[PDB]
Amino acid sequence: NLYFQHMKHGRVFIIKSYSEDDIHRSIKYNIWCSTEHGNKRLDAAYRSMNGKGPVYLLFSVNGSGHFCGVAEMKSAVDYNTCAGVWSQDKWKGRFDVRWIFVKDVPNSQLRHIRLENNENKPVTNSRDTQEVPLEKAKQVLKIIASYK
Ligand SMILES: Oc1cnnc(S)n1
Repeated sequence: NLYFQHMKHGRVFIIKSYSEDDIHRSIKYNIWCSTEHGNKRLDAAYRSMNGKGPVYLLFSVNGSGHFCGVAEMKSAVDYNTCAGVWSQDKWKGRFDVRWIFVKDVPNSQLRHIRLENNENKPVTNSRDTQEVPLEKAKQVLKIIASYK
């Protein structure tokens, strides 16, 4: 398949969400927020990249048994922003994103991909902002990119 070849330099992260409504707001406005340490993690991966490659985000609603799409981080993290705009006031902050695929891909299509940096646990077992090794990430993205 013809998706995501020549990723070159890159870093990929798992996004776990407790609110579909947050996902929809994120699609509607190309913005996201994570935890305090989630924000610090993605912030570093974004600032250290210096435009030289894409920071991609893989999205899954918790308990949903699927992934729900793919997006690219498009800015650093802003820590002083309007409170209370997400489902919980515990999401303080904002960075921009750009959604690339909005589609549901069942975990049955992805669970045989494992993260050697997560004690060999499957990709579908990740917590929020679990980083993915570039070579397994490429597998995930291509699986989602082309799922029918
Ligand atoms: O459940 C979550 C997780 N991360 N961000 C937001 S806005 N909601």
